[PDB]
Amino acid sequence: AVVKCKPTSPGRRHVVKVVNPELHKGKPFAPLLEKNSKSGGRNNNGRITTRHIGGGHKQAYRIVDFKRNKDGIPAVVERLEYDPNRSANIALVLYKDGERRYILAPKGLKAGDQIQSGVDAAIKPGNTLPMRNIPVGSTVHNVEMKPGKGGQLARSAGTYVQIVARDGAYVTLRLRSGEMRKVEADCRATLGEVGNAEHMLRVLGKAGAARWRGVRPTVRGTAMNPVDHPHGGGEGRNFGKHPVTPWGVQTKGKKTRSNKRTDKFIVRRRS
RNA sequence: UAGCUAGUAGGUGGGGUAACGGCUCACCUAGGCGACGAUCCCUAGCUGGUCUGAGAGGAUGACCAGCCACACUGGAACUGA
RNA sequence: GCUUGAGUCUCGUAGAGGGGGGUAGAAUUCCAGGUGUAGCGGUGAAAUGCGUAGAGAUCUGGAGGAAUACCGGUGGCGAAGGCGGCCCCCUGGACGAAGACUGACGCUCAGGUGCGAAAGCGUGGGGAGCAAACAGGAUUAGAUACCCUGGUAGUCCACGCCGUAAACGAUGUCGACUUGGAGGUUGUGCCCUUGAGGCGUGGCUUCCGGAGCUAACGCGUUAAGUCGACCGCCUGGGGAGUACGGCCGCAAGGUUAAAACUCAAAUGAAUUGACGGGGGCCCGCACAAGCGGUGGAGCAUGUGGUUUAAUUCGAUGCAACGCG
RNA sequence: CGCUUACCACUUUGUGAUUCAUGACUGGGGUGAAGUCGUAACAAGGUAACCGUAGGGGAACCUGCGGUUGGAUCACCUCCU
RNA sequence: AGGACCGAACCGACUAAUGUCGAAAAAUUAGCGGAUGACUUGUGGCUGGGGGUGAAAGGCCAAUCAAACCGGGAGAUAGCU
RNA sequence: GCUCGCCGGAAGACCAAGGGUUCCUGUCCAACGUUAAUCGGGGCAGGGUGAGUCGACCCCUAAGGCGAGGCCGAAAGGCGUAGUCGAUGGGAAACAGGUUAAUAUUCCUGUACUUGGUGUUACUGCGAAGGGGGGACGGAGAAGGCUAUGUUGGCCGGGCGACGGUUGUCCCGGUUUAAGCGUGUAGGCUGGUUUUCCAGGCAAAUCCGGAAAAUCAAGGCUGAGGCGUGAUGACGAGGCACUACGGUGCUGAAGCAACAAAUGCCCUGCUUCCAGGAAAAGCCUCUAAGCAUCAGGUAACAUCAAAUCGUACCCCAAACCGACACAGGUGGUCAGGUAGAGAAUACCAAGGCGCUUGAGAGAACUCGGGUGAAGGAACUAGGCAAAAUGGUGCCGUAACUUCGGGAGAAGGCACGCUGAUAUGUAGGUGAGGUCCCUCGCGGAUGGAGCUGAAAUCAGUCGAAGAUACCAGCUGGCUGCAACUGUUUAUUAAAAACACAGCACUGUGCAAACACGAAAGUGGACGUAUACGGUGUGACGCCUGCCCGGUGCCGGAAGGUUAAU
RNA sequence: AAUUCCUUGUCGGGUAAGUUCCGACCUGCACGAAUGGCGUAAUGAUGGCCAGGCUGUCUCCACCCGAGACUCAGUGAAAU
RNA sequence: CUUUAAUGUUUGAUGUUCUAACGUUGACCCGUAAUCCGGGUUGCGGACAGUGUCUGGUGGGUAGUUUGACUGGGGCGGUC
RNA sequence: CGCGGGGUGGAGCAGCCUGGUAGCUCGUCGGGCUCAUAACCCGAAGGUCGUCGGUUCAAAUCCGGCCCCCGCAACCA
RNA sequence: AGGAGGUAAAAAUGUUCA
Repeated sequence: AVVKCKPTSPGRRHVVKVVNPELHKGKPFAPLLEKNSKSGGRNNNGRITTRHIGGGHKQAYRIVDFKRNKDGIPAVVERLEYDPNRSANIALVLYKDGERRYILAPKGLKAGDQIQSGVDAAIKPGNTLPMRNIPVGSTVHNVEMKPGKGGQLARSAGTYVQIVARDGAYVTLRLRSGEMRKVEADCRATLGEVGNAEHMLRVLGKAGAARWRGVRPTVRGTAMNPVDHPHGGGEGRNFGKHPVTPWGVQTKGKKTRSNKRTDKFIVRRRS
């Protein structure tokens, strides 16, 4: 649901919490947890490559099965857990032979529903099967790119890809950006949109809300001296320069897509 | 102008006034008034009557007289039937 | 106590009454593929725009959202707003038939409570078509309009909020009584259904009109007719349905509701005309059908204007200008 | 008698309510000599008007949505026995 | 529940005086701010000189910063003292 | 040695870090100490640090480092797999008392305990760098049960006292006791058990997971503390006894009860919210390749072993860091009495100190403070500074508002002590007696004792009852920024930065972007409800006109046009 | 006006007296709509103004208590 | 000469297809208990992408530097 | 510097590839349409076709060569 | 009689009294 907090204190006034009481309030499933040390946006050289990242609360990586290669084995969803690594929810699904795994939670999924993988599965939210078996025009998610790589597209909350058309081995996909990209037909895909579609409407309210989220303070360009940023300088809010990045690269209108090897799959660019 | 009152609604004992009485205290009860208009504000002395109008009413309350109220302003009290 | 008031029970009747859940078809837009070529699109004309990067046209297939062609009817249901492809499920009210039953339980109603077109707002989805604002193209004296190309909010959905409308037959609700004809819609009874039926008894409604009423227009058995019961509202026009305060509302505002001042009209109906890019019929060198000319040239002449000591005055759309 | 206890008016202090005048300036309105730009309603008012509402605009108004009539005109050309 | 309130430890450092060859190469004294959080802190790591880091002052990087320090070019150059 | 004064959530008592003999004794006074100095953190000599249980080493990992081959790079070198190091983290085991000039959970007495080796006896299947469980974990808040500790009483010992009283409801002192073992409690967690079967656990599996039946309802696990034992032991006030006069020797009563009660423990709990909360080994358990008259494993018992290094002293400071015997800084543990909400504060206990120049004087002037006639901001750049307000309970409280606030708004009343209500109430805790019981640390019942608010009335004392320390000045108008927060360490704390929110724009994953010659990493084990950049900066009403210049996006026909 | 030069603009309020302050007028040297405009409860060791209280801030200082200053004894600098 | 039509031919290009170069930050196996890496099957791309040499353009991201003198001080103007 | 391109009423600009025609609009005079104004509808001054030499029956055009604007790339006294 | 398909681009103001 959408909880709108009461302004009993400034900074709590605008906060909008999103509760999902179907979530498992207990502890996570131990056999699928591994350490996830934070980086701080620093590479091997130690230099901070990406800024505004670091600090925040400690979390643990939950191994989510994106591959979904359990062909011919039914599975029943036990419960819905909270995965801090995503923007969506994950479900601890149990197989008939006793194997437990974590899969991305689709929209219409409850604690106790039946799913399965392979080209046998009926078109029902949760089931995975190659796109050469999936009806043209249906709504899917967690789409693979290389037949067996794992699943790349549509992985955020309430995000889905719509299988537009099929030309032999190629499948036209209207992505979330409004960009149509062709993909090999032997790629696995999962039916149904990703759940927790209300993750977007959540507001943070507090400045420190983003601080434990992981984000650090971002300083604007016109608040620094010229040696630090191309905008900088000034004796009182002067700009007179064309909007750039901290490295002279033009921003606010400048396509920097330099691929050329993947242009062969793009039908329509983002519009 | 929609809730108003807290000796305020009542009873009991004492007291007190020429006399009944919260008139006034002590104690107990928690009600009393209120849309058939309380409280709040503004306004004005009431009437017998008068001017007018066919009646019904409207306006008004100077002159005479009856009743109430005041005595520069506010409070208290005496004398005396 | 009774029963003609009112209500309940049994069997049925018709239906866009309402709520929720699935689904179908045509059309429109977008997309993938094949085919194929200089226009397409649009208009009063035209252009922006779309297109030789190959659209539009055409065929096959897919995805979506909204509304439900014909049946459809001044036909039906509902208190009103309003509501229709199809089916399921839950549910409301009215109506008819034959009897019984309670025995005035009735009607209205300031306050109060609820619903309540569209527009709008909040939260989150959806977003084809359409479409404020806006960009562009025409047009125009200007066009921040009518017109054309696109297009955001909105239009749709779920939960709350708003509570306004020419929310209007501009006609409150209830009951009694009061000549009829022409249709629609829906029960029931009797008779030979002896043939697309005939005669009555009820609910709903449309049209034309008598008595009567009304200022008139017209209403007229569903009344503005004749009476009785309850409630609301009005007191010349503007100021003003605005100000101040309260109350409700997130906001936009809504509701309740003045004074000063100012004017002597404001307003309705109907009547005689005139006008109209209203209409019908008819008429004239009005047009159309042709001929001969004016305007350009010189001249004769009139007039305005200019000039002048004065260049008399009058006429000065058609109806002044070879006129006095 | 004095002292004193209680009641006690005038009066002082802090904070509310309501109401009467005044107040630089300002919104809108009414009245008033034949101003100015546009021409908005009145016929079908040359985009029918108007009611509600949202948005826009020097100004009347313009625009969408829905609703009402307190809006007009339905005569002439191609097919059929 | 709270980047919630008051207020020690703790962290910070707004005002004034003192001090200024000081007790101290920014402290003391009396008061101040935060004080369940974007908090504070110990121990151990990582990022480096035209580079690091920076809730961004051109602040900080060992009492040194508009480009650290150590050594080397180098006895730089100095029309100046 | 006797008074006196200060700290007492430190100026006390102990560890780590860091120092490095500063520790103890004798002796010495030149230098050192801001003075003298027979004194000393100074000079000289000698003595002193004792561990299977403490820590480190050790076993195992984190951040991160190195890194066989490898990949990459002019060389150096960088990155990195397997591995291997790396604590501030996880993992076995001891407490009390005595004792020295100086050391002690280390030595001595008493009483235990843990992990391995060897051997014997009785049984039995054991066995990997492999699998599973466990280890193993977040913030906040509330409640209950105890303990450390404290107070009172009883009891025991002593005294009855240099100025009035004091054999009494009197006064001072003490009333201390662990680890281990047994019990298994308050309370908390989970349904056990048996059989069959399986695409799961890189192979196997009886261990884990899963799917069906049966039987019965409890069993198992965890667990502070209490009570017994440890302990007719130690310790113990005070006597008894000789003194190098410092202390040693000897002996030795009570040693219980009641209440209050932690921030300690149960709690690595329970509830709730969300930002969703290390890894590995030790331990337990099932097996593979194999190994079985073996070997090993479980259990009992005997014996042996448990090494090496540190250990002194300082540790909120004259011993560390500040050049100093420096008014500065320095993590963690314990933390009593009275009043009080409290770790504030005030005065004290334990304990430690009087800060290493003093003696006189009492001037101006300076610093740190006390008080003030009348006035009350007239001072001044400005109410700077001082002054004043200051507590609990109750009453009462506006404009405005995001309806939470504003607000402790402002402004008022009562506060001490004594007695009564009541030989201390409400409340709290709670033995004995009694009853029952699946019998224990049980449940009800029962109520002595102990402890103890607050409220009301009456009386009384002073000028003043929150009397000290402690402890808001308030109200009105307004600019800026929303608010918490951050910053110029050492002249600027703000209106500057950040901020949640909003918008544009980039990015389809070998993503954009960034560090890097490169590989490779970060972005992200994320994937458009995501991530980067830039601007603005809650929230409300909004956000107009201009595409010429510049950048950017898109379309290339044409002109010009590099290398070739 | 954190912006207005001319200027202490002009009017009204506050004071006996107001170059500051508060409410307006527009003559905007040279505001202006995300280098955001305009409002805004709360918050602020913030800027400006006022009133009450309060006081040695001041009128105008006075006295007193301590640490120095002064004298004696020991030690014994520095800038120049 | 202008303008056009068919063929051959000369080049620049474009379109499509193919697999062997090359790519592979897809799956599977081995080296090996090892997500680096190498090799082997296979799939998808595919003469692209990427890299070297030359070259046009862009470029304050970065670097080295210039930025006159006289002057009744300097700056402005003016002058040489 | 050498390949291009472009010059014509008082300003804006087709005829230029096709040699035979100096035009299309708004501004200043009037005139028509109205009841009058406005709007609208039309005719009307005026350009050495940059100048100059010259192939042709005839020149803005195709041709030449030079002054003069604007477009990138060229320039080491 | 009973019912259908198709049919009009542009043209504003009126200086006031009587």
